[PDB]
Amino acid sequence: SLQVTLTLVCLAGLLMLLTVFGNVLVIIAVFTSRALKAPQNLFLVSLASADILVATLVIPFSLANEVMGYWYFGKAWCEIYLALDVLFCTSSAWHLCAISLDRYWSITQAIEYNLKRTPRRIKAIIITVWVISAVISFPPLISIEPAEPRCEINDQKWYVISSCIGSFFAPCLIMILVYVRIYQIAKRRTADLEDNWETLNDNLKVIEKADNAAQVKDALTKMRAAALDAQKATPPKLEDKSPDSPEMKDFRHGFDILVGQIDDALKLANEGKVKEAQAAAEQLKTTRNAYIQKYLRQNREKRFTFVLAVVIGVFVVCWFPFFFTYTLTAVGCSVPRTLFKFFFWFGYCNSSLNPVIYTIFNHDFRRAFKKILCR
Ligand SMILES: CCS(=O)(=O)N1CCC[C@@H]2CN3CCc4cc(OC)ccc4[C@@H]3C[C@@H]21
Repeated sequence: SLQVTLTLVCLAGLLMLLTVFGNVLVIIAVFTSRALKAPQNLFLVSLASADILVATLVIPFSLANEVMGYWYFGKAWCEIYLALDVLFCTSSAWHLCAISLDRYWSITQAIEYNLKRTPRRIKAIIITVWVISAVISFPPLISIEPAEPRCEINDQKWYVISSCIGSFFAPCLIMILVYVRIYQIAKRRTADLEDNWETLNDNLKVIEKADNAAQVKDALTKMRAAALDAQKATPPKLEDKSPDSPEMKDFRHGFDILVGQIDDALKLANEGKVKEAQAAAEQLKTTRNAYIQKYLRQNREKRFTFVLAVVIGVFVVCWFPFFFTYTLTAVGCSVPRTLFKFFFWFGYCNSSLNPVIYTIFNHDFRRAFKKILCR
């Protein structure tokens, strides 16, 4: 059917190998670590097990129907083929939605939800998501469309809408509405410390380009107020630490040292020694960066929620134009055949793009993959 064929099937086999290899590496990395992975990561193996299931049981049949024609072998072929092909996409979307709800509840109610985060509760959520995904994916007896039954799903004007908002749109909307609240909560929690940090930076730049003792003295006084205010804050890395913790003591003592160096710089500035005060300002800038800047980072939980956020973003980016045009055809809109094919082709390669996100943005997953590969 195509001018060249071996190139496309080698491409698809390359894609299937990447999906299987990456997702089975994720599953092994999650299950083999000695208390390094939590039950809240059980969803990551279900989403991974779905990606493997979509690489060995979904994309090869579509590849064959694309090159050799839609030669489905039996009516049960298109039946289970379209059923599992929609089930895996629906289960992936609802798994991402349940993950976003898991992060939201773990943030809002730490102690309470941590007590209800048992592996039994997580396994029950996974089974429930799989069950409701199989229910939503199952159509009301309108299966497809047995001599030459091309695996082309039915396109009812009022079934396309139900299936799309039941699989993609509702989970994506809910998970987006969840992560925007996660983003707002994080920024509201770090706003005051970021304000004090930006005040310290602006007054340091003022002293950098200052030319008289009045400017540097004023900036140092405002820095003293900013440093004392930031000292009473809780940095993002130490968000779950005690006041007697050595890092919290180091954070407090670091701003104590910064205030002391500001007092010394003010003693220099009041004597008219502008250049000496500016040099002391550069020294306390380095001291502040060396003492505090490591605590401005997020903890492991916040970094992983960001990783799951960009995973949701990749999932939406891969599947949105497909559902968008597939819904547009229901209300009377024209789309090219090759373009309409490549739109869900972007959704297929999401299964292989999912494991590599962990290697890019996470250090534990990348270390576990390196450990499995090296030894
Ligand atoms: C040519 C008819 S098709 O275009 O329908 N073709 C049938 C074979 C499988 C192909 C890829 N799968 C990806 C998952 C998916 C989910 C849907 O709702 C969630 C709806 C369709 C599909 C498509 C159908 C597509």
